[PDB]
Amino acid sequence: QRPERIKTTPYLEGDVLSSDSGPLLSVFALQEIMQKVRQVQADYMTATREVDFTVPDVQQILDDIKALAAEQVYKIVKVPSTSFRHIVTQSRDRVLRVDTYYEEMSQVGDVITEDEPEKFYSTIIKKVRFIRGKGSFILHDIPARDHRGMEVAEPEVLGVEFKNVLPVLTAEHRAMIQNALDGSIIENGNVATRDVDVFIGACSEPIYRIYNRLQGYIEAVQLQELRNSIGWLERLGQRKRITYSQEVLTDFRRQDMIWVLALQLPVNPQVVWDVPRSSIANLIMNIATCLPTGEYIAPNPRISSITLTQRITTTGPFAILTGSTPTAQQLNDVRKIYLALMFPGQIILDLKIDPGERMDPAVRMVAGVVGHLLFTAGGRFTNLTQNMARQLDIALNDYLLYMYNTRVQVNYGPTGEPLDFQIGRNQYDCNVFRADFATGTGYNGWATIDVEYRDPAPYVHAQRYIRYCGIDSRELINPTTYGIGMTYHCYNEMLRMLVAAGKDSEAAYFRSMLPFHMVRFARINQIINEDLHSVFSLPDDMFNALLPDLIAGAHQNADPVVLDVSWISLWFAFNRSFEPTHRNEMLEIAPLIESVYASELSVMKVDMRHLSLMQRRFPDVLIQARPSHFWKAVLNDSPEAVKAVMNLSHSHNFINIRDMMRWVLLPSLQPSLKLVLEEEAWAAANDFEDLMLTDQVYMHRDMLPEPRLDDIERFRQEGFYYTNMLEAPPEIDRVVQYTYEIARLQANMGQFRAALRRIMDDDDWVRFGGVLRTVRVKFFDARPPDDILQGLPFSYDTIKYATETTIFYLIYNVEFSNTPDSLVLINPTYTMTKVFINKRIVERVRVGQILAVLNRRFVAYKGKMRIMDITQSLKMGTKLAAPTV
Amino acid sequence: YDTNEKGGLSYATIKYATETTIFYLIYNVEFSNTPDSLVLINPTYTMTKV
Amino acid sequence: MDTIAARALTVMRACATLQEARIVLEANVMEILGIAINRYNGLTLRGVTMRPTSLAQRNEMFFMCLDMMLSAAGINVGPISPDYTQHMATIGVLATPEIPFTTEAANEIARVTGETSTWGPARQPYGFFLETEETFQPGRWFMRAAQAATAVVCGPDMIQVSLNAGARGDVQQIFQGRNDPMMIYLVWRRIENFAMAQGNSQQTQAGVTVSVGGVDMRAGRIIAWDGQAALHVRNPTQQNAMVQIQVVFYISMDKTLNQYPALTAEIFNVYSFRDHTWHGLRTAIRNRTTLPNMLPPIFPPNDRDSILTLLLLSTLADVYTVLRPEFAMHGVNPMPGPLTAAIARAAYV
Repeated sequence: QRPERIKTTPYLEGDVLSSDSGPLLSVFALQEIMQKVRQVQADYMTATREVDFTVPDVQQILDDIKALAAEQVYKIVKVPSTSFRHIVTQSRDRVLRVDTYYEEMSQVGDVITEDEPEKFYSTIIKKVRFIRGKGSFILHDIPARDHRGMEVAEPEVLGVEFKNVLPVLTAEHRAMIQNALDGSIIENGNVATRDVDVFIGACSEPIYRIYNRLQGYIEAVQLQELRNSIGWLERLGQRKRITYSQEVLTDFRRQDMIWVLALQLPVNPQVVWDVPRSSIANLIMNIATCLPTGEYIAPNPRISSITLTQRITTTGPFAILTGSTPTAQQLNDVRKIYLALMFPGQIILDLKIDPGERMDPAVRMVAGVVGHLLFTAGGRFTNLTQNMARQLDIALNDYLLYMYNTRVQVNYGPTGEPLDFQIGRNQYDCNVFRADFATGTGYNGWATIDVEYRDPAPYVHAQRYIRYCGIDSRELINPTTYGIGMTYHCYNEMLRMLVAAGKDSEAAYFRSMLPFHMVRFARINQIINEDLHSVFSLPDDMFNALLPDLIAGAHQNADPVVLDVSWISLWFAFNRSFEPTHRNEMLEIAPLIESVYASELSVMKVDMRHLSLMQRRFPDVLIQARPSHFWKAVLNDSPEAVKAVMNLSHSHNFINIRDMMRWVLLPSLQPSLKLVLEEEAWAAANDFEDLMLTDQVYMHRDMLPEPRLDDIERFRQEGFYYTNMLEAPPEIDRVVQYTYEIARLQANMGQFRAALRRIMDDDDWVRFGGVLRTVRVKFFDARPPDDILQGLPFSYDTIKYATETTIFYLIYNVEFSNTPDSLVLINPTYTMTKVFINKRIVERVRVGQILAVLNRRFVAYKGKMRIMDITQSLKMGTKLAAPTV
Repeated sequence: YDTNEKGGLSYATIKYATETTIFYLIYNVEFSNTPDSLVLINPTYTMTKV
Repeated sequence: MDTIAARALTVMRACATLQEARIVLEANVMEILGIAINRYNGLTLRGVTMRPTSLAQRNEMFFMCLDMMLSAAGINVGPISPDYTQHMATIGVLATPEIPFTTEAANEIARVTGETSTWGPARQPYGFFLETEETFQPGRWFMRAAQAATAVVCGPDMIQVSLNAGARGDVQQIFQGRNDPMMIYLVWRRIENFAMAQGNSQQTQAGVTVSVGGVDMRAGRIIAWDGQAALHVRNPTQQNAMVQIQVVFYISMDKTLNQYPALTAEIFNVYSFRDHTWHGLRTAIRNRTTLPNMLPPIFPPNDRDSILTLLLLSTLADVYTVLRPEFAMHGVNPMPGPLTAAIARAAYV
């Protein structure tokens, strides 16, 4: 029940002081850092954009992320979206099909303008997103009808709207189509068992693409993937010494259940640490997730004073140690200390001075010593600030030199620098307890190894595992070398000095305290490299970089947080030990949360990536650009929780254009179902015509086709539709190419019209390249609005490019009262704008040809089966019966 | 040995006993008994042996 | 890489501990096997017990050791049995730092790799002049035409010089030629009674001296001869003389059977019969190697792989002994009779 918590002797059983937890400290941390800044900026002359350093709710943000595992991308339907529609002309032999997709796509984002680039970006995203959504199909349970020994699909599961047409059909055409309908069968049909139904139904290409990629995933990603990921946790379980269940995972898959895993477990360390200015946020996350709950223990009162007689008792040299904790004002100030060493060189310590509260200078002595044997300024990593250390050496020095008893021989050194002397009747340098950061000669692990790389780590950012004073937690489980001598070098030398110089009376206190001290440290180690190494842990790279970079004052992206303490607190921190109680509940689900974060993260990166290229793809569309724009629009359409994790440190108001560019260009990604879909849908997006915005926009003075009506019944022709959408572009040599700039200039000079007119008169063409334009498709029964026929691809109020560009389809309808020439006018009606897409949006069809659309594959899970997403079953305490590698 | 389906997964649990009973079944008979009486078409099984 | 072998060794040596149930496992052992067996089963998908008993349970365990032993030796035996199949993945289990190994195994390997990778001085096995095509009768006089001193071979480690009265000369050249000796240990004697060209007895008078590099050396004493120094024989006596110089032994940097502690016994163990199953197995395994499939190599190997393979096979032999596995092999036909030296003899080709 209590593995190492087993208290053998009363010596460890002290009183209870306070207690902390993950969510407790995580908040406190932020708070302290935020006060820091206000208190300085608000205090001194400050000049910068205003930021509201708020301490957000860590729990609720976390809980919101855990809520994401639920949100599924795939959507289960029983019938596919329409895809195709038929619009009837006066004709009875011909109709026109429309690819619904294109219409919907037509009206997705806002109109495109060279003015708002941000508008543009989101407009694209929305469009891409649209595709991805329109593609996440499943097709469970289909309307299988029986017909002549075969099971066929009901016209509802196909991809067409033809009901409109039916009434105008020739007995012949009707029949043909009927056969086509009961034509598409369920392939396997007569088999029972089955599991899946295969039919033929029609579908818009881009959408199909997604459906397929998805379908593949769900069939590729099964047991094994799941198996691995769980095994990973199963492995991390051992590193964190998890209490295990009596259950096991049978890789038994029911014939009903098709699994849908959305996130794999071994998470890519980098995606988390790639996020610019993450350091703080990450750290806090590390706390809030992995930092367990525990209580601070006091030593035994018997360690100092002991009763010999009702009248005779010993007195500890530090009677001052009866001071009741300097409010939370300083109690919290102790929490800083603990938390600081619990996070290697990630958090540094510094003095802090309220010119008020008058303390007895003795506090400095004690703290001078204490600081030296409880903080690690070891040349491996360091806990304290450069000046912080000096003050402790001066505290030490000042006090080695304060002799309340008979004075000893102090043989000073040539340097005025503190600790040059050699107090002791046997000399002994005090120069040793100086303060070299590259050596760590004064404070902790001065002659010790505290960074022990060893064993392959379940995480991989950090393979290191910290040994404060070279005490492995194991020494608790089973001792290493007696109880008499536990002494590590420094604490030992400290004693020797205290003796030689001042006095034993105090050195005795520390002598007896020693075990309590090391125990506290052993536990600390355990907690660090065992209980809390998560993704947010921090790579050894940056760790090792900290110390030297601190000395040179580089620009460590992971600038350590400098916390300010209180002289008093050291005493208090020294006399409290912290003993963990329960591991925070967040722990067992931690990895999952991590996966969610990381994967959602990468997805954004992907989006942003392609958007940066946009500027280079069509430099004319977005002149006024800036990366912040897209990354802002991306951040916009992505999940709050994630964004908040990034903004814990309030980084968003600091990340410079360059910083973000680097992150986009960084190439570490975390795969997820969402990821692959987004990327795939994203890929199809590269077409642009599939987005409904083209460069192919021309002008060419054209007559409105006024035909001769000699055989009205012969207008069963294609009802003579018109349309400005070009069958194919004009001969490239006959086209005058125009640029944003060219048009702009000519217009500003007031020559644009003239030139344009001339071109029109010469029966030549003119293309307006560079800009995209949203394209819309409208259909008409008769003579549409002039602002449409003679509509132009720009405003004239300076020449404003782009605009909407309407592709119309004018259907000619006529009654028997129409004279052959009745359609002619003394003067022609002109149409200028024309567009080209090389995508069969609206197409003239026969009638019997209507059903040709079918084409597409289609696999639909039989009604019998149950699709379940095994994504939230990634808890840590789950063991499998089939061990895996 | 038990099997529980959760989510889709299906887990199992296997525990080994700690208690074991040794017993002595004394056969008590009477005069109204037939040589046949004690025999049955199908046997009666005992699994634990210590 | 050596680590891999150390693991595979530890595992086998551990399995050998599993004699016949009545055992309380050495706590340490349990831990190791468990980790290994676990990982192995996770890659083999086979059902290996930590405490086998049935037979099929035992076979499985043996097969494991086999798979590991082969993988550690870098051998691919191929289709040799219907009952067993080699899983190449066995290497990945052995490469995983998650499986420990004994200090015993670690040093055992370290020694093999250590010596095998370098050279050293070692007392050679046979007589110096063993690879000689011609030999002369011992004690019989022989003087090559125009020579005052004629040294010649009379045995594997024997030479005798024929000196005329008052004659002298260097002899070292008879020794040189045989690639590389580091220090030859000599001992010369006077042939007090030797045969003449005709057959009559002849005496060698006291006074004949032998000096190496100049310094004069006694008869019947061992001499640290560097093979390069001048081997000068003088005959100040007024009669014919004949002295025998004996190469008691010499040292060279060639690998002997003492390169690795009691290697001999291991080899013996490897080449030993046991039964047809073991025999045929061990045979088939070495067929992949440079080693003689069933007869002790004349010349002690000198490469890591060879020595290694032998050790592994030797241990795997003992495993076979404790486990008593029973399975088939293509071309092997087990004779159930009690087994005699006779049946064994016949098995070796």
